[PDB]
Amino acid sequence: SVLEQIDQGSILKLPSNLLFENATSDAINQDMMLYIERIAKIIQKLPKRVHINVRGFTDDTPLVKTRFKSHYELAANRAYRVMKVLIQYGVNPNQLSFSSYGSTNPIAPNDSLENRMKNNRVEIFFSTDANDLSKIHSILDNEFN
Amino acid sequence: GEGSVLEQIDQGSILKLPSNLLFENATSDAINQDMMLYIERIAKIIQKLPKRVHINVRGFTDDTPLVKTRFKSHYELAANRAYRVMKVLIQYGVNPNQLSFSSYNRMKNNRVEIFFSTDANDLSKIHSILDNEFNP
Repeated sequence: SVLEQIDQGSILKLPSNLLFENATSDAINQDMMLYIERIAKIIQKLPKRVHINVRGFTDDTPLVKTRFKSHYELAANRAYRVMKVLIQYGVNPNQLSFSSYGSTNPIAPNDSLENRMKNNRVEIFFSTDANDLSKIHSILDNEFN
Repeated sequence: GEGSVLEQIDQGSILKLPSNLLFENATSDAINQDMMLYIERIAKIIQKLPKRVHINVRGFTDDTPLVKTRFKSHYELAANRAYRVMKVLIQYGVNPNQLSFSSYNRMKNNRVEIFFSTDANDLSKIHSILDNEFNP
């Protein structure tokens, strides 16, 4: 459950085991509710303008023992589900959204369970829709360019 | 088409102004009739913009070591020329509190670059906050 930063936002990386019973279903676990709740309470502590996008990923594991037809479908539902819980716990739907990246964005080699839980992680990306820099470039455009 | 273009980068807009059009002789930092109106032109935009914008007037120079004048090395010259530019805008409107100057085919190296930006720190604060309630 590492936290990573990039120039455009903060990323909260959570493996499959911390949210679901397995990496190939949208079915959640026991400790789920308490952990998501913790993250929900934290989110609640951010500016009311910060956007929170819940992105889901999957390994490249063949879909058999499950019901889904794409790793995109699988990712969408898991992300959807985590987005719903965040809400059930108080986060504002207006600030939320969910996503799916399928299987083509791994974190590492799917050689060891641990790493495979990473590739089926949920990612909570935080950010905003800053447009000043763009607001400025535009103004200057019309006047000078 | 009377001045220089607007360049844009992820962190702000750039307005490159060749000194060979701003300043009398390359070895100098004296403004002029041709450049005043355009510095006045620029000054109005800075005024129209949301005061949370800042303006850094930054100076650039070639290699030509022209020591014949008072100025010593390249830095002094930029510093000097970036300052003169950053001052005309003050007498033309732009409130002294948004202006900041600095010093860094050669006609494409001798300019006074106007950098439009802000100090947007929201992503920072977001990470500030998340870093706490998580990691060991």
